[PDB]
Amino acid sequence: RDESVPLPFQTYEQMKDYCEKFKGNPRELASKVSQMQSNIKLPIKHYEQNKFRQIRLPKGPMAPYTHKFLMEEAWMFTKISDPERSRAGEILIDFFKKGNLSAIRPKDKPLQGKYPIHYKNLWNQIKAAIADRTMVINENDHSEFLGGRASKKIPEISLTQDVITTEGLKQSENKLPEPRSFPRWFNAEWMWAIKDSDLTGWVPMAEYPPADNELEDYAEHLNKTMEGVLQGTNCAREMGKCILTVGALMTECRLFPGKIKVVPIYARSKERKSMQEGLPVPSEMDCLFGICVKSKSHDGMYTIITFEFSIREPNLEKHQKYTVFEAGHTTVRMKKREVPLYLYCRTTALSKIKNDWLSKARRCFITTMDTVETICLRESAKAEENLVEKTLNEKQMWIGKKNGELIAQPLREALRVQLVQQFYFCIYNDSQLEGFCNEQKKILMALEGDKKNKSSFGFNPEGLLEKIEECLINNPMCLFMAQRLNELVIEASKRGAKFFKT
Amino acid sequence: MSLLLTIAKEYKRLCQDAKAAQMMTVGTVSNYTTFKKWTTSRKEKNPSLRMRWAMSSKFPIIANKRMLEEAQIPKEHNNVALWEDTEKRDHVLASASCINYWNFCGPCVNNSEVIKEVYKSRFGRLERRKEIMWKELRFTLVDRQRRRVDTQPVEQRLRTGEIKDLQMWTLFEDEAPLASKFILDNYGLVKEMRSKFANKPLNKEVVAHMLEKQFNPESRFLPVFGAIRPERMELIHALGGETWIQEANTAGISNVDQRKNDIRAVCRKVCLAANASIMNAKSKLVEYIKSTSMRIGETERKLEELILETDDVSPEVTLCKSALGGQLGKTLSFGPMLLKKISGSGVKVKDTVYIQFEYWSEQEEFYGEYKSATALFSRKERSLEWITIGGGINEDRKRLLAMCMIFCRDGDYFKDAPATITMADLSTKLGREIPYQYVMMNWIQKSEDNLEALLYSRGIVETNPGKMGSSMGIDGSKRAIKSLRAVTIQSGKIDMPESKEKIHLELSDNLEAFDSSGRIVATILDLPSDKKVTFQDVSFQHPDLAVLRD
Amino acid sequence: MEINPYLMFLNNDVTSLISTTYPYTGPPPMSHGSSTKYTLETIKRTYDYSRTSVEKTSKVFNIPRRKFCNCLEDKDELVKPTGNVDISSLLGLAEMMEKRMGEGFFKHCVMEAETEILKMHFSRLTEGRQTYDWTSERNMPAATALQLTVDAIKETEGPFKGTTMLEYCNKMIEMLDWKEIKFKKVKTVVVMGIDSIKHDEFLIRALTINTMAKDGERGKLQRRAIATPGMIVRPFSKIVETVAQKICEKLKESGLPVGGNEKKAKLKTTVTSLNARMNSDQFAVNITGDNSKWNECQQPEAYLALLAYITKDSSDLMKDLCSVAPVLFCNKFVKLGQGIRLSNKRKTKEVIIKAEKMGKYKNLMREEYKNLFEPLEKYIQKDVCFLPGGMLMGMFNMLSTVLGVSTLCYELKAKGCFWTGLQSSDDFVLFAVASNWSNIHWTIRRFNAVCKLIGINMSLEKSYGSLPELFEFTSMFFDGEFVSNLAMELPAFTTAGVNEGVDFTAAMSIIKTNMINNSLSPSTALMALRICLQEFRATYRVHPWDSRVKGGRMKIINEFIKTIENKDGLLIADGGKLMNNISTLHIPEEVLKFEKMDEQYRNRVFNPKNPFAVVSTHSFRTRANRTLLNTDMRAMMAEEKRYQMVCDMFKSVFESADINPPIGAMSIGEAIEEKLLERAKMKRDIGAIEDSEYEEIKDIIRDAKKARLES
Repeated sequence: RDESVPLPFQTYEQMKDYCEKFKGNPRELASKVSQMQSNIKLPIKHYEQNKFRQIRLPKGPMAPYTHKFLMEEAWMFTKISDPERSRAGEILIDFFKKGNLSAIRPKDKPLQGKYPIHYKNLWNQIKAAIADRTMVINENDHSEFLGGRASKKIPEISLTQDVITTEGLKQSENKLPEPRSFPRWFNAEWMWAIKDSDLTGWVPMAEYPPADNELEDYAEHLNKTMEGVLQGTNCAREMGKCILTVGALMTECRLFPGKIKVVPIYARSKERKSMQEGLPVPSEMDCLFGICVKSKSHDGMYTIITFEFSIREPNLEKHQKYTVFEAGHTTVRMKKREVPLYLYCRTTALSKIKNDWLSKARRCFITTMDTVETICLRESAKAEENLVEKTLNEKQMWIGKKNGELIAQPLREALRVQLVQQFYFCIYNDSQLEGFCNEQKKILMALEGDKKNKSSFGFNPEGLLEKIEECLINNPMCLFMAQRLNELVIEASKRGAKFFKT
Repeated sequence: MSLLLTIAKEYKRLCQDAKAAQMMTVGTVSNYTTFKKWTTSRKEKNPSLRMRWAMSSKFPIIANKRMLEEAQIPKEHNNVALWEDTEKRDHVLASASCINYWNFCGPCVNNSEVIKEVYKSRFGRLERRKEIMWKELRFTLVDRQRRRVDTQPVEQRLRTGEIKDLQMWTLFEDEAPLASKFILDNYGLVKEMRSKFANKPLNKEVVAHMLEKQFNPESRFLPVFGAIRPERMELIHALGGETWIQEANTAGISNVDQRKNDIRAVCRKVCLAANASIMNAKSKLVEYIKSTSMRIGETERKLEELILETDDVSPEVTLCKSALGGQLGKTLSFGPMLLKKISGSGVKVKDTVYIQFEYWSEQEEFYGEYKSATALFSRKERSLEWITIGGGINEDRKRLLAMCMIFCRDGDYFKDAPATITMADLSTKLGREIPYQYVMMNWIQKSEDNLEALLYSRGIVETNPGKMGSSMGIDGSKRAIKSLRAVTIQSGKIDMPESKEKIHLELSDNLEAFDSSGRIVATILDLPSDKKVTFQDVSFQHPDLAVLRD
Repeated sequence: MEINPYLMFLNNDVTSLISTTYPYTGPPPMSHGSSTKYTLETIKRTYDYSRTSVEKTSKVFNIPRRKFCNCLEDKDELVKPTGNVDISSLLGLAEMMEKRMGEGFFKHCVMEAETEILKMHFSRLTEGRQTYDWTSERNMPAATALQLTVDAIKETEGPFKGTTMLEYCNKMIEMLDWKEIKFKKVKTVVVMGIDSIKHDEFLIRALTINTMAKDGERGKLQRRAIATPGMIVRPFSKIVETVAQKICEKLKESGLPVGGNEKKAKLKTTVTSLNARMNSDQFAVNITGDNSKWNECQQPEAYLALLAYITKDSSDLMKDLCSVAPVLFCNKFVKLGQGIRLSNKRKTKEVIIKAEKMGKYKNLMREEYKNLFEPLEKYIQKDVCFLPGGMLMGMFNMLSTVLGVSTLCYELKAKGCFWTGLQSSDDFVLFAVASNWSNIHWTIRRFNAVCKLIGINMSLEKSYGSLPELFEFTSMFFDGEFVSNLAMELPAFTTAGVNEGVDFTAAMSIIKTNMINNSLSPSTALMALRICLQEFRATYRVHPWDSRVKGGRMKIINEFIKTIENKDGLLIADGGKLMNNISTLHIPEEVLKFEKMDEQYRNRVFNPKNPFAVVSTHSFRTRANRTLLNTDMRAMMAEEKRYQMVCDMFKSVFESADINPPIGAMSIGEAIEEKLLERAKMKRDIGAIEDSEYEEIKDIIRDAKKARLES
């Protein structure tokens, strides 16, 4: 205590006295003015720094496909499910293999492939396993495949001599991630997830509760309609496969730890037919995207090996992590032609945390819902009328740009946008993204500050933009949103000018 | 029979272990409260994940072996294993599905009546919902953001310590302290509860835990929309929020809500009794309190334990409590109005001015509560510095304005002299001169033109554009043609402050409580209701009310 | 065509749709690598921010202590964060705070504190976050750590009979003078034992604080780690924390001891208050203020002085108990972390290094590491770094906010000289009023001057301001409207995890509470229900009776269905469909289904003689993982189990033990014996039990009394 004291006084008692017998004079006015002169604190104005140097963006290789699964290019394999056969969910593929799947085999010579032979062998090991049992009977191949590695350890005690006698070239270094540039494919991915798929619904939603006239009629109606719109979308498809498959793995970690297992990449959907004819039924089924392999390692992050079918030609710029093969030819048809099949392969890391949060993807619906619903109430609450139904169809939301012209869609279809946006937020979540948004909010607030002419100000915009820049590394979404905020700032500057355009 | 034996043998075993033996001997029993706290059941890092992980395996759950052995088959109907002999605890493991099976095919009868009255709380909160009508519309609602209002109200609600006493007595007798205060006075509820729950030994811990909740109004800080009855509170969410509204609700309420008001009237009369004789106000009122006996809808209960421990603090109730040792601060009463203090401070000073007077010179900012109307005021140097009204009905706004002006006490206070010297001046109560604020107060409460007088005493100006919505008319409208000075209305309600505080001090000889070394909280006589109507109410000891024949 | 979501922000107001900027739907960040980098970097930031070259060698540590208050080695970069606290002006804020609100403000607040604490049983100290157990030198849940601490005191010098926070504290201070201390330390031989330690080692171990690589933090790329202090430090911390809590509550401008739905209106009130306060000439404007390195700047040295000022009048018996809490942070030791690794350009060999042996490797590390490391060798110790001035984060949030309010509390008589607002820990909202637009600059400037005067550093990059209408506080954005966002309460919605009935009903009441406070719309909550339901059905592997889905649990339901008439009224757990709604949220599923239930069903499910807002038909314990038991942690737990069986035993004897905290001036065993005798007599005299059996029980009792006495 007696040497913990701050003041020139050393004995506690003296500090005690100055405290107890304290009466402060008005010298803090002059102390504050001198503090101010020394401060040179920045009295900032918004009109002056309104430019914000637009937004800084990184230059290098185009960012890759960080999502554990491929969406747009991914290919499906339909199967009409049995309640008792499918129930296993692990037998789904076993029953699939009796179909055409067994036929498909890739050539040794692959397009854009990083470790061909390994992946080819493994594919064979999967196919062989499926016949007997969905487990890979490997003790040694497992270790390598995990590696594609361990580092043998050395005691400090014995190490002192090898410092004195430097051998094995002793050193210490850490590494950083390489920055990437704004993706192009992302826009196309969003445009594909937005549009409705032919299959009707993917995310398993429960029944509806009994209704009283007053409130329940409203809630029940709104939900049935919104679910109706969003279940048809491809975004929902990917939500489904995510939930079902990550669920399947989450079971497999308890079922067979320290074991190698073959898990399918599937999603369940029922087809809906409204031709106005009495059809046999709306089609009830489950479709497959590809096969997946578990490897328990490290508690900690699991190592996973994804294999997806596709009908589309691979793009080196975005599929860099992916290793492509030429698999064969698959039939596609319609009536009011078989296209070659490519097999995309990769490896990735799954934290148990990521397994959990990605498994519960349904959450995204909710954050859309609120966001949507609020708009309808706030609007209708003005006219004190039921304007929900009217507002959904009439109220126009700015969705995109085409031919240099600002486009807008009704709230019901621009709903898909928010949903996709929330789904991506789920998938593409990196500490980068977190920092991005949590600093981006300041931008948005300054923006609306300018909208309603509130004459804002930001103290060190260079510093803010520096933190924004800092959190932008190699995150497709993060960067995408950056570039889209640029275009925002632009069009906004054009409407009312308290911003810059280069 | 061996049930008591094996326990003894266990004790033998434990006290043989010297380590456990010494910790069992040293110190009080209170150590158990600490000892139990040295065991968390398990790690709680990843809740939802842990559970999803848990149920994934087929046989994880811990379960009770003996009872299942006694009543039902351990084997399955579809030949999937259900039971083993493998184990440290006496509880043997089993699958999840079995539980569902006994629910289906288990042999059991006649438990229905036993259940409900155990959770009369929850079950009643259901019952109430049946009896109501419905309607639907939308609006940009302005809700009342902060009311510390009782939710989940139940008859005979009480404090935590006392309810703990009840808990003990009803659950068991074998280990209960002979607690006097609650048992002697509130017996009868003791009878009822103890009778229904002691006889049929089931769920000993659970019931206790739910009775604790059964008499505990959850007085949270919540946003309401005008319906301030503790019954609509429980299910506000379905009734509204900022853009929702529902209808036909006031009707079905528990018998409590009106009973509290009855107790307010009780306190009214009991205070009029002490008012009547000013030889002493301290030694007499206390008598009228402890003597009087209340009769609740299903119980006889003393007036003391109701007053001391009532949630709602009315101007009367304040006075009633003041006699006893009941700390209920944060409450300020002035006539019919209720107030809260939020800013600064200053001293009581004496100032004689031509119509002695007590004036405060604080730059103090306070909150105004009146029927259907809320507001914010700030006074500095005996005059209102800042003012804003968030009322609903025009009249009640005007009333607010007035009352707060009285408490404010400007120079114009003195200027208005119609009568007063004749009647209002001296109060006909053993020749007692009544305080001056309350004098002008009563003068305004007298007639309709008396309100108009001081309403005009304030500066009146044609308000400027930009104050069209804010400006207050004399009649209480938002027209802004002509309006009062140092005042602006607010399109919407005004939030109410809250403080977790307890303060108490003795009262003066004229029903005044100078609590917190001043502050004049007691307001003398709030309302001069000269009426004497009572129902199922007890009184005693020369009550000065004649109900006693020879 | 080019899809841009942000384009919708054009026409609409941002505050309403701000919930879509935050990506709360996904998972949070996670720690990778060594936490030693951040630690060291931060200590350097502490000392650097502490703008003072004044250094005095400590009499007890032989280590240079840098004590830095008043003494200011100003740097040109004044705007850059400072940590130097002018104690004189601080106590000025203290006085002009008190005289602002009462004259015995501190005296009384302290009174309340003294009261609550003097009452307090030290067992309540187990309530709290994880703290540093110094016996095993690891982090633990407070309870188990305290168990070891006390148990050690017992094995060293005899059992502890304090039963109070005071006597606990008195024993704490008594142990510093102890030259020798004994521990329950586990040593395996190819078992638990009794290790020794000296005063010199022990002192350091006491002042020691441990590093936690951050998890659960929302919204940052880099990891701002959290510190978790020692068990001997915690009580005194709780004392100050409660004092400050008392102070906090009373402040209108305080946003800390009051939160959630309350905070909201605190703002609305002070808003309309200020709007009324305005003159026709005067002009109001707001700023959203965020602070960076809030904890690093503040100094326990300054807190010691402030605490001495508050306790000036209250008592000389508790003043000395207030001053103790800071000095343990004025002399605090910081554990460094996991360490650094060595690698060759071979990816073959790796050499792990302890924190202790960094000084061995010296120039071997990269130049950055060297540059951060070399200065810290002054203050370094064998495992730990010593630092006075920095305040560790999270410990004194209360007292921190106190200081903040002290800044906003009020000054120089100037035209339009107004500022006030709210503050929670680091975060602060500032409303400034001045006659003319130019003066506002000067007034705000004066405010940051006074803040930075005592170590409050507004983040020049993060903060921003405007007309009064727009501002943000702790994820709560304002306008005419009032921050509709559910982003805050997203992961709580999912299954809580105790048991099925408890899970669902809790989930419901949550949806409710969220619907009222957070103000989410109803159809949202309906979806929220249907979701929580689906994920409930999944998490417990159950599905509707009409569901085609076949499973183990479902298979039974295939025979179940035909029997029950009212298949809707069935509980969800047994495969019942949804009956609850938005209207019936307050109502637990059991009740709502109860009336409609089948008689056989209801009686068979809720029967108390079973192998089984909180509903009671299914309640079960989740088996602990086989992870903590395999390690030496079980060898330690051998003591905790000895507590268990006793607690279980007494509860078997006294039924209400858990419900009513047992009292009376008796030993546990004595009460146990006499109560057993009473129950034996009861059962004998009138009930159905033999006499010789009663005598056999009496014999067991007395025989037990012998073994009890011998100890």
